[PDB]
Order: sequence, then C-alpha cells, then structure tokens
Amino acid sequence: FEGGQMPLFQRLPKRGFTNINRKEYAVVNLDKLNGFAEGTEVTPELLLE
Amino acid sequence: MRVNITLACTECGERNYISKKNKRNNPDRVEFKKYCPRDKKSTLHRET
Amino acid sequence: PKMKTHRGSAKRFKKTGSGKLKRSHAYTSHLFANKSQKQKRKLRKSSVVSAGDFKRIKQMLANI
RNA sequence: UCAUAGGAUAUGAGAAGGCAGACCCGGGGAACUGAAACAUCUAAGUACCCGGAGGAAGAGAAAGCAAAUGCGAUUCCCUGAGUAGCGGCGAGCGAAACGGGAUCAGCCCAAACCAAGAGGCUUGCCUCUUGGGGUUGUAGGACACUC
RNA sequence: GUGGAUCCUGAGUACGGCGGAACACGUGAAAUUCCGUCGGAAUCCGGGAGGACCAUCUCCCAAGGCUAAAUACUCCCUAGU
RNA sequence: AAGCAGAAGAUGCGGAGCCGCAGCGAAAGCGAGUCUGAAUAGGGCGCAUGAGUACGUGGUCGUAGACCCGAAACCAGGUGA
RNA sequence: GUGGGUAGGGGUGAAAUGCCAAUCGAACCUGGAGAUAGCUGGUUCUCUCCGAAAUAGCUUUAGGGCUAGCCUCAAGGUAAG
RNA sequence: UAUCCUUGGGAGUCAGACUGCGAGUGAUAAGAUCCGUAGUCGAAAGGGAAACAGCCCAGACCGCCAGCUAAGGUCCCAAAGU
RNA sequence: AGGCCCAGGCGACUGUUUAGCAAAAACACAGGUCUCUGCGAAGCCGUAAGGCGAAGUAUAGGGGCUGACGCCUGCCCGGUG
RNA sequence: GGGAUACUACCCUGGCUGUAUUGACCUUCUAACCCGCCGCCCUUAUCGGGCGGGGAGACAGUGUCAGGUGGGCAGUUUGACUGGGGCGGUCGCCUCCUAAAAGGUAACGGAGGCGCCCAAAGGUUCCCUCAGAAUGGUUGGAAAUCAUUCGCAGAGUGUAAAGGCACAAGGGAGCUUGACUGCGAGACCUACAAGUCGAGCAGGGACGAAAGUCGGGCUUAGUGAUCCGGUGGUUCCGCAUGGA
Repeated sequence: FEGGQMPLFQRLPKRGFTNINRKEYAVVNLDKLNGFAEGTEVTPELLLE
Repeated sequence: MRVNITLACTECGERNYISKKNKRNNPDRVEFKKYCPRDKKSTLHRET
Repeated sequence: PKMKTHRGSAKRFKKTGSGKLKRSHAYTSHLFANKSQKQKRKLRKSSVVSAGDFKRIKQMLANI
C-alpha cells in the first residue's frame, strides 16, 4: 500500500498461464558425468544412488 | 468528424491497420496499397 | 502461520536469474488508435522493476 | 350401539432433571473489524441460542483414487504448498491425489425362488413369521449339477 | 466348483428445470454433494464416474444398514515434574 | 519431517520431502543458450566472472491483540412496570 | 391503597423526544471483546562514535502514507570526488 | 584537499521560524503569506545587544586561583584610558 | 380569612404536559369536515394459532385535518397523489 | 402467344366438414380445500373433533417461482484545495510572464488555448515569393479583377502563445501512399508508472536519372492505468485419450 496511490501490481497487467502438464526434466551437464568410471553403464536409478 | 477504420485485404484476410477518416470527406470505402507482414509483400488494403 | 504469498502480484511478476523481477508494460489494454506506432512496439516488449519499487516489493514475492 | 374415537382397570430398575464453562454432531445464527470509505467479499459458519449422545463422537469398506507391468475400508500426523485455483482477480481466501508413518475387521439385510401356516378366492395377484436366500462388477445370486 | 433357458440385484429413486446452500471454487468453462417446488428414466444388450459436454478407453455398481484402533478433551482421582 | 526406540532428553533409525548445482519463453518446447523476430541481423534475459544448504544469535518484516492505556458506538443473549 | 399486564430494531405517551428503577434521539448486565481508533497521553540503566529533515511527486490527500532527497552501518570499486 | 560511486541492512523526516538580498500578493503594511539564494535557530551552551532562539563574535572531551584575543567596551554601578 | 379598575393580543372554557430549567399562545377538548370499512368489516399485535376492534354492526368503528359560539370558507385538476 | 400442364398422382390455387388433443365465458356436484353456520355426541367445555344438514367451491388459502409497488424498516454514501469553515471558484493537458542571463522553482499570482482537424492542410520530385502602399484602368469602390514600381518580411506558417522559417518550415504542379513491418547503438527526463529523440540494420516499397528523402502534419497541446468483456488471426495449451 502506497498511500492510496493505485499500486504497482494494479498498474501492471497480467501475464500468461501455466499448464497442468509440465514436464520439467532433471538437468545434468556433461561435467557431472566425469565422476563415473570408464566403460560403465549409467541409469537414472544409479544416478539416484 | 473522424472515425477509426480497421484496414483489411482481399489478397489475404488477416489485416491490422488502424487509421482515421471523415465520413463527409470519404463516404466511399477507401483503398490503400500497403505492406502486409504475412504475405511478405506489398498488397492492396480495403477496410471493414 | 506460514506466510501467504500475494497472488495478484504472483500472477504478474516472474523471478528471473540474478534475483531481478520480470514485468510487463502498462498502457497496453484497449487504447491503440491514439498512440503512435513507435511507443506501441516499444510497449510490446517487457521490462524490469526498478530499484526503489524492488526495495518495497521484495518481501511480498519471497516464495517465487 | 356394524365400529372406531374416547373412557375404565392393571402391569413397567421407562422418561423427566442435572451435569466438566471441556471434547462431537446437527438445527438456527450476527456485528464490530479488514477492505486504510462501502454494498460483493472478509470477519465466520466464529461467538451465541437450541436438540442429542458418547467416553470419545463423527467417518468407514469404493456407482473410490487414478491413468500404470496400478492401488485397494475409514480416520489421524509429516509432506504436497502458500502450489493449483478462487477472488469489486481487490482485501484476502485456499485445496486434493500420488509418497512416508500410527492403526488395521470386516460383516448383516430387501429382492428373487422353496416350504408350511397365514383367505381374500378374481384359486395365488397380496398376506405375515420362520428357515433355507443372499449380498455380488475382466458380474453375482436365484436356477440344474458339490459337504 | 461347473453350466448360464429363465428370474433378481435398493422408483417418485437417480437426473433435469427453477431458487438456494456446501465443496478452496463468489455462476463462472462449473464437475460434484445437499436442500425446497415442479418434472421425471434405465434394469444387465443395464447403469455411474473420470471437473462443461460428446465418442473411445479405464474404474466402479448408488438410491439398505452395522463396524473396534490410530483421534479429540480434563470436572475429576493417583503419583510426580 | 512425521513416526519408531530412548530419564518428558541426548542420541540411533527413519531419503518421503525440501533447496541449490541452468536458464530462456505465456506455452508447446529448446538448452549455455533461449525468446522475439523472415533473419545465421539486432535486442532482452543468468552467459562466460563455479557456491549453497542446515542450525544458532542479532536486526527487520508478515500473521496473530503484537508497544501500553483510552472511546462514542455495533450485534447476540439475558434482567427489570 | 392493594393485586395484576404492557420489555428495548420494543413498550408507553391529553405528544415534551417525555417516561421505562437518580441513567434514555434508543434502559441495565454479560459475551463477541484485549472491538477499532491515520488521534491525545505514556514508554524505566550508562558511556562512546556518527548525525538528519520539515523538500519534490502522487494520493477521498492535506496533522496520514509510499517513493525520491537528507542519515547511519557493512562490503566492494579504489582515487572517480 | 580527500571525499566520491555501487550494493545491502536499519531509520526518522513531509507543521518550520527568523535575519540579509532578489521577487510576487498586499496599500512595495505587518513578528503577514508564498518563492529563490545565504546564514543562524531548529539540533548550539559561551561573550556582547539590560533581560532575549533566530542580530553580532565564537563552537563546550574534562581539569588549572595560566597567557593572548573576536564582537563589544575602558567615570562608577561594572573590568579596563576622566 | 379578595387589592381593584380601564384597555389589547393569544387561547373558547375546567383540563394536560418537558419527574430534576420551559405550565405556555404548546397538547387535549366538545363541535366541524374529509376519507376507509357490509362484518372471518376495515385498522392493529403476532410468522402462526390466537386475539383487540367488539360479546359492537354505517345514528358503528378506524384514520387525517381543523378546533366552543357567531358570520363565512373565493379561483386554479397544468404537476404530484 | 411462352411449356395449353390431354390416361404418375403434383404441392393444395388453400377451402371446409367428421376424429384426438389445448383457453377463456359457462352451470353443476360429489370430490378435494374452507366455513369466527346449524343439530347431535365426545363432554357438567363458545377449545377441537366425529356424524349429519347447509353455504361456498376448484375459487380461496397455502408452497415454489416471477413482476410491480414499497423511507413502513435496515446497512451505508454524500470529495478535496481553501489565508477558519459554508457559499463562490478550481481539479487533466499545452504556451508565455512571474523566474533572480544553465535546468528547476509556489500562491484562490498575471494572460490564452485543448478533449480536434487534415485522403491531403501528408511523402517525394520540380518550380516560385509575400503584406502593404503609389499610379492608371468602367461594372468598380475604400477595397472584387488586371498592369507597373517600391517593398526583410509588416504576410503567411490548419488552430492558442512562444520559438523558428524566404537556401523555405510560405505558395504552386505531377506522382504516390513511409500516416510501412521487425527492430534499434545510444541519449534526455524522471520516485515509480510513464513520456521524448535517435543514427544505423533487415524485408519490401514510393518519389526522382542519381545522389538522396520518406517510420505523418513546422515544433510544443488534441487525452487515461488495471480488471472485465466483445472482434479478427494464431505454427500455444487444452484435466484418461480424441475433440470441443
């Protein structure tokens, strides 16, 4: 509240939506892959462990 | 007195331009040759 | 009581990287025949909340 | 004076009323306040009033949750999350399921059909009390073949 | 346990209109639950839901009941802190 | 965390969950790039100039009556001819 | 005189806004309720360091509030001043 | 000469007044009002102008029975030149 | 155990009223007028049963206005009802 | 005269009768509903309640929905500046002075304007030049229209004032729609929200041979947040899936 002056969020309009279907993928970059040894198999489960 | 006019085109229907006109001075449906973005070329525009 | 966010501002601002806020522009609802094209196309683009308003606002958008 | 109302007699560790200002269900149900006024909204289904029982009450075994080599009664706690949403889209209001824990009980009818007795007869169209007759969804039970 | 000719599987009921209530949800794209008035089905080849609604697919069988424990609370009483 | 053991404790178990390490766009989505845009142009956005989490003190804020006293007044329930 | 009735979003009233238990333009008591109060009053031990403003803008705003200016503290940039 | 910028934490302030000078309004009236600019008070005690916030001189870390001085003053009250 | 007289407003009069500032020219009043109501009257209290009206019946009730008595009570239905 | 339509069986050119349904006017009764009507009984009872008679009667009342009326009643609103308030005036934007030779700077200080207009009063290309006065000339002049001379700007510049403009920004002619899309290095101003300029880049133009100009008016006014809703396009999402 700024003294009855019609506040900033009111002066600003609204933006777009969001969707119920949103597949945020688990990010991993290549530098994290160097920890595993040579010739090994990596799976999401082993990533979890 | 001046009325807003929204321009339209036959060579493609979706048009966008807003202009002004006097109903005494141009009672007739005006035409103008303009550049539509989606046709990517200059086209002839009527209004609604 | 865990503190409530403010939904009216949560529907209008986005927390970008480096902690700033992404906001839309005003004057883009229903008057367009009277404004020049230049200000309209500048107005289409987005902007960022200034420092003083951020100093006021920071609390009210604490929970992204 | 068909017969009922009503009336009379007897039998009833029957009810009422209180209570812990607590806790739970219902019925009824505000305003101040906030919105920097105010009517939508909020306060809040709060206080208060009424009725009822319990030592816990409600709820409870899917016309569910969900979208998968799927879970299998309720309830309650953490999480979901101040998220999705709702809202003079203001002020504010605001979830659920998946996951993890406490606990863990699943059952009984009505209907079909049979048996008698229960009469009206318009000979089963209905009696009413037993037992079989049974509680079921990639259907089950009556129905003909099983201890 | 098998078979499945035939019979049963909760009617003024679901549901709909109108006017309200509760669902976080203020009628809104408004499902769902209940109230009052009026209307008003289906019967296993049958019905209900999956947030308007319709087709496919999945789940389920309402309009009948009962059900302990995890739960809430202290006028009390005991022993303590 | 809840919870389970444990002197109303510590501590042990308990990875569900939470927050970062990647952003960009309303989104589908893409990715150290993304969006806008016809564009390999320009511009915006963290680039590249890699620390957060958990807990304690302190300062401040929010929701609670929130720094202490103060109304006239409103509503509900009762009590009085 | 005695015994009765009329109860406060009311009753009464040969009518004044009178009276309804010394109280009446809405009686008294309790509860909501620590109502709210942009207003007035108050706010308790010491020293050291630094040290303001009474302006602009906007406001159903004028004795109120927010931002900017002015202050303090901390970390950087360092030599821009 | 050393104070400037950026970020972050935490404020109070939105009633100002007077004296100069430059303007308004006023009757070139007001200890009037409203501006710009400078100072003081505000938030600054000490000396002077009798007493006195804004005028003049000058800034209080304490102590001394030390000196020099600014405004102002030196017959006395009352310190210093009848 | 009466002062009196002469005039003039105002109110016919006796009456009533702001307990606790105002007894008055204020209210009431008899009279007048308008209007509603055919009796499960109208009107009023109450949600409703019940009542009051009224164990009454347009010569009776309810409401509005004016206020003994004497003389009178003009014009306008454009507006509102 | 165009198809004179003379032996499918046309729609009816639209007419009516008999059959099954719907609304008002009608009269009735049981038969609902009602009776502060009467007789009997419950019952020594003016309550109600059983029978009978009667009267009304599908009306009423009552329930739900709807419209009108409705200070009888309830919650509320009724702005601010103000040389005390009320009353008067004003509230936004643009121009000048006040303004103290940068910018800024108040008052219920002093003067005006604006809530438009212009399909050309734009954009390019090309070409000019005013107002006024003197003298002649008729209708004709105080000025209508010509001719000469003087004439820095007195005239215009759509409109208020200010600034600037005759190398046009003033006037005239041709063509045309740049009064384009995507932008935008930077820069001013500013509390924020806003507002303003901008070279240059890309695509496609217009004018001109070209250089080059053009993202409206000669500059400054001619105008409003958000929410909500309408309209057009969408390579966006759309609650199991596919659509909506």
